[PDB]
Amino acid sequence: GFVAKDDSLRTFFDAMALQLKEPVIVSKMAARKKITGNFEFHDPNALLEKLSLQLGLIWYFDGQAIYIYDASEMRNAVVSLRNVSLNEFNNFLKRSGLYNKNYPLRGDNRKGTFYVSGPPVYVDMVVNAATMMDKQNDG
Amino acid sequence: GFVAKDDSLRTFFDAMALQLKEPVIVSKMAARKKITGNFEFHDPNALLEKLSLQLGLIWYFDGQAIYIYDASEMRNAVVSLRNVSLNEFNNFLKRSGLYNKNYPLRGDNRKGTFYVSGPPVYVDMVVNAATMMDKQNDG
Amino acid sequence: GFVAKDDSLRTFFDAMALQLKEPVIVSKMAARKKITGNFEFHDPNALLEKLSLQLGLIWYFDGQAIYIYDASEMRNAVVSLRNVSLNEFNNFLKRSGLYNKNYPLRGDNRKGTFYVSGPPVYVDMVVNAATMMDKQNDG
Amino acid sequence: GFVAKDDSLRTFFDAMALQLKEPVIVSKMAARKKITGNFEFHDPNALLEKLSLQLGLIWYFDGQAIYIYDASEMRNAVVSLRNVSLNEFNNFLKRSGLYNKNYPLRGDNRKGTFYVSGPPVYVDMVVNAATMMDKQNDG
Repeated sequence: GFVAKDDSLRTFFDAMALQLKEPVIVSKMAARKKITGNFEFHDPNALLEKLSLQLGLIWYFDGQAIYIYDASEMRNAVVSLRNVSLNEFNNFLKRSGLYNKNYPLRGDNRKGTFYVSGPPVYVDMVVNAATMMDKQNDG
Repeated sequence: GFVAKDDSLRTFFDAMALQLKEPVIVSKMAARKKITGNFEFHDPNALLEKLSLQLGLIWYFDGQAIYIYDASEMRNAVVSLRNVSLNEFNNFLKRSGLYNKNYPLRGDNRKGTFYVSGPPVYVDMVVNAATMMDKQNDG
Repeated sequence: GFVAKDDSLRTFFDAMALQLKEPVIVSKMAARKKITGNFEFHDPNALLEKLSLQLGLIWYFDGQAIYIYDASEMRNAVVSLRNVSLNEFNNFLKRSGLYNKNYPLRGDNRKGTFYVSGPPVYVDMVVNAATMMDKQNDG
Repeated sequence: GFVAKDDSLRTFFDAMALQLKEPVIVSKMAARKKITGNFEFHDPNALLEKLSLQLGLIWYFDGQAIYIYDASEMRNAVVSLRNVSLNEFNNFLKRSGLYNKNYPLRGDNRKGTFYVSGPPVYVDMVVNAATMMDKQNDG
């Protein structure tokens, strides 16, 4: 695996990227911080979720690459959904493979809106998809 | 065949291109990465699909040349199909020889749209063809 | 005939042109590539079709000169034919001596269009002729 | 006659012009090519048709001068003939002395058009005459 001794997170996630196929893109904000410890590379994704609790990093795999950001870079959005059922759009993203259970969407079956919270690429994916799906049924 | 010892992918795919008739065009992003290993050239296409799992490369043969890109260069598109049946257009591309089973199109027989995902030339081919076929029946 | 020993295709097709009456015009893209082997000049046209399988060259004789291009220079076009039967225009070109069986036209007797594929001069000849014939019956 | 030993076609046709009354005008494209062989000047016109098969030269005598061009300089045209019968205009040119049996016009008695093919002066003569004759009966 890898023993980090005050090494940058970028160095650390590059060492993790050596065990991965897809590219790993670490934000500048995360790259500036350092990490120390003996980290077994049996499951790089478990390290990513581990540092959500240890350092406060968030990430999203979009199917082609792993984006790693600081949790303070997390984006929030308010998205109305007039022509699509809130449960229907949730299933749509789950069916699409875009939805991420680590960053749940905050809907309300008594209202016509929902909230998006997550890393910048996760938020952009949900919000763009929501726009597409609502306007698609607009007629 | 060819024994790669930290050689660029461009070098590697040029060595594969020596066994091929058509030109092989490797993206700059792929050309910058390197490859190591003993690769038998009994089937260059099997090496191309192999590196979809080993390195994360995608490709498309358009009938005249082989385009090789990084999987992160993969393009996505949202294409409506109002005047052509989704199954009819799928068969059209399969009949045309444009459709590629390695990059399936994502249709839905309960909706009037479908999604395109693949390397930049595969996406452009499907999307341009979709535009042609829909507008063609627009009247 | 001619023994090519790493000679340019232009040199090679010039040696073939010595046995021909009409001029042979080789593209720059083809001229840049080289060729090796003992080539009997008993039938220059058989060498031209041979290199469609060996090197991946395409060509067209327009009645006055032989155009030689790389297969990657091949052009494609989408041509509607509203006022002329698809079989009638096929026969027209066959009757005209413009049609080339090495580069078949892709029609469909259930539709009002057809596709053109071939070297740049073959495509331009079919497409210009198609325009002429359709507009000719437009009234 | 004249024994050509790698002499320009212009030199060669100048030697033929010495046996002719009318001037002989050779294109620059033809003038640049050379010719070798023992050519009897018993019939300069037979040499002109001979080189249509040997070198690929085309020519036209317009009554006042002999124009000699390369066959690749051959022009083609599409000419409609609305107010004159296709056979009537053919006879007109045959009667006029403009028509040349070495470069037949391509008519169709089931259509209202015909095609012109020949050296630049032959094509211009037929096409200008066609314009004259059609517009002449336009009323």
